[PDB]
Amino acid sequence: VHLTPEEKSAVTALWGKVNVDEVGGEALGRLLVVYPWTQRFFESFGDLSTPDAVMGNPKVKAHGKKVLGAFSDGLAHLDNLKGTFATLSELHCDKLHVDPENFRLLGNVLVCVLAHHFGKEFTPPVQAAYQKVVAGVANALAHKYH
Amino acid sequence: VHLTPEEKSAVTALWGKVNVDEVGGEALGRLLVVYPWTQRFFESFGDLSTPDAVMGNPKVKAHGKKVLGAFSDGLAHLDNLKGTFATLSELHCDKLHVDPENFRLLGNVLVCVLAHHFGKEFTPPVQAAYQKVVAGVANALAHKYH
Amino acid sequence: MLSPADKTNVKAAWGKVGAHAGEYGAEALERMFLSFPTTKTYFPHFDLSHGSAQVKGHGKKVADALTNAVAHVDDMPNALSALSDLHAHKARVDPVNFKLLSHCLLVTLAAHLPAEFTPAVHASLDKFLASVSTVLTSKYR
Amino acid sequence: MLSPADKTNVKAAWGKVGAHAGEYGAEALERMFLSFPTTKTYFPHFDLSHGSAQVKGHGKKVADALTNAVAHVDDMPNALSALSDLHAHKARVDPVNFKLLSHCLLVTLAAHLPAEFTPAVHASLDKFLASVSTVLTSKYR
Ligand code: HEM
Ligand code: HEM
Ligand code: HEM
Ligand code: HEM
Repeated sequence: VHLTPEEKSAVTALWGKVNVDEVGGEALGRLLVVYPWTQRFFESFGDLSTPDAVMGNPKVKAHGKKVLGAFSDGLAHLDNLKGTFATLSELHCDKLHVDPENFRLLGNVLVCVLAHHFGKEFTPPVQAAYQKVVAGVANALAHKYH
Repeated sequence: VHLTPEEKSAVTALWGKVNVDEVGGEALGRLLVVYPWTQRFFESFGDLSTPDAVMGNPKVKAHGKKVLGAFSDGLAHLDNLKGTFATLSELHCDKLHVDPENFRLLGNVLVCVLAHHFGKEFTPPVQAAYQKVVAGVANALAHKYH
Repeated sequence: MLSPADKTNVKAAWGKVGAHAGEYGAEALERMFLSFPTTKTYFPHFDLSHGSAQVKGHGKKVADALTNAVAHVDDMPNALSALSDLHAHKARVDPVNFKLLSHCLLVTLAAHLPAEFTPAVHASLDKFLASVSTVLTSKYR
Repeated sequence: MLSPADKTNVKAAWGKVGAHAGEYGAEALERMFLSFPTTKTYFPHFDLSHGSAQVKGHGKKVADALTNAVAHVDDMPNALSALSDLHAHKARVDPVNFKLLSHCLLVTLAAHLPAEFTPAVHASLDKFLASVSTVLTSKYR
């Protein structure tokens, strides 16, 4: 991205230990809870009335896994997040009407979840590298907005 | 920047009408007045206690001219802002310790100044081109921070 | 918080806006759409074409609300309660967008009120738009 | 505005921090300096190297103030008056930076209080830091 070989390794290696299923469901649920206004795009999901109700909602969990999935696949194209998310970028703009700021909120939520999960392992230098990736991904996703 | 040719012409046409000496002083003065926190960098400039003190301070006026001078040069190398601004970026970071957010504030202030001065000539779309430009300069100026 | 000075400044500049508030509201919207295109994601249901009646209609609504905040400068939280509720519960506009509108509102005024748009008035107006924004976003979570 | 649940959530979470608050203060700063290198512009006079006593000491200071704020969750404006002064008139840190330190503080708590960092607590702490930020930047202009 602007990732140092060292920073590249750090990202790469931690990720390999990530359960996308769980992390994706948690990142997305936390987002809906911490920043309630993001719920505006998930009306059809159901009961998001409570933390408990969000975290439990399977429509939420499954959406989380799909999001982290695509995110996960993007880490394989760290040299071209732009080309990797071009179509996803147009979709979010043109079909979903998702404000790119949301990409930023999730990124940050994602980082809190990783810290939550890896405690010790998620060091300042490892956070720094992840911060550059979430920023990078959000930028790529926002790229085709017009 | 992501400036269409017609955006680049519009930037250039208007900029031809600007009195960099005057706009420089106005933009810098207004910045110290609207966001008083920005005054932290100019305690050697003297009296900045009131709007009149700021707007009329010979030091603020002179500095503003210097800043817009550097900016005008930037407008002739719109293709290589990072290049153009590299030594300045290094200076602001390493010597001056100026938080890059200052560069975005100034960009916004400058856009209001252009609006102020050109009235109706500062059309919605001319503003959109200048927005792209001030953002590019701000980014260029922050590129060497570390 | 707004000082007595600020209040005088705002009533004065807004006073001049007068019967043009509507048109200025509309213009501010258009400038925002062109400069910060991401803001369009909130108006998927609008004709955002140049001279859209929708935009025109929307501009008046925003202007009327601002006019209402000036009229109740000593009780904005209450004068704007309803709109605070709407934005928090239905529209759910992300906070950062408020600063984009504010900015475009400042540009429009500057472009229309050269004589009143002094440094001091500029500052007062900025603090004002920030306050309105804070209110509209106060019930978000 | 912090709800009763929020205040509770916060007091619980911070309760657990205990004797480690200073350490967490320090770690958050360290994470901030590395993740958002622009924040270093306000500490030219510090040794920003890992485990620097200046950073350590500053970490303590920040933690203690946070503590004081939890204790006066009800009277923040008043409990942090002096601090709002200092930041507004002396330090003059740009407001964008408060969000960066806040985030780094969450990350730190997450990493150290796994069991206690539930979604509901995560939400409360965020709102809390937002409130603290608001207070610390309220006298800027
Ligand atoms: C890491 C950033 C993100 C990635 C990689 C991503 C990716 C995806 C993918 C792969 C889909 C599947 C839909 C399809 O392919 O037809 C999707 C749908 C969607 N995303 Fe995003 N997304 C991201 C962030 C967000 C955020 C933050 C929000 C809102 C808070 C959001 C809102 C939506 C919505 C509303 C849909 C449609 C789901 C449906 O059809 O029910 N996305 N996204
Ligand atoms: C458009 C963005 C800017 C440009 C092109 C610019 C350009 C310049 C130039 C050419 C100099 C003199 C260099 C030298 O001394 O060798 C300078 C100095 C300086 N600039 Fe920037 N500047 C910009 C924005 C800012 C902002 C927004 C601030 C603070 C809020 C700032 C703070 C300073 C300070 C404190 C100095 C040194 C003054 C002194 O001589 O004591 N600059 N700038
Ligand atoms: C201080 C600034 C703002 C003011 C005074 C304001 C005021 C209003 C008012 C008066 C309405 C109409 C409510 C009604 O139907 O009675 C409205 C609706 C709306 N606003 Fe806000 N607003 C502001 C900021 C924003 C921002 C920044 C955005 C997004 C970029 C936004 C998005 C919307 C949307 C999408 C609607 C609904 C429009 C419709 O479907 O008719 N607002 N606002
Ligand atoms: C979470 C919100 C914050 C709190 C509670 C806080 C609290 C404090 C405290 C307790 C002090 C020391 C006062 C003393 O020495 O008596 C301080 C000083 C300082 N703070 Fe803030 N702070 C916060 C956010 C920030 C941020 C985000 C920055 C910059 C990125 C910052 C920059 C500074 C600086 C530069 C000093 C002076 C350090 C020195 O010279 O020793 N603060 N702050």
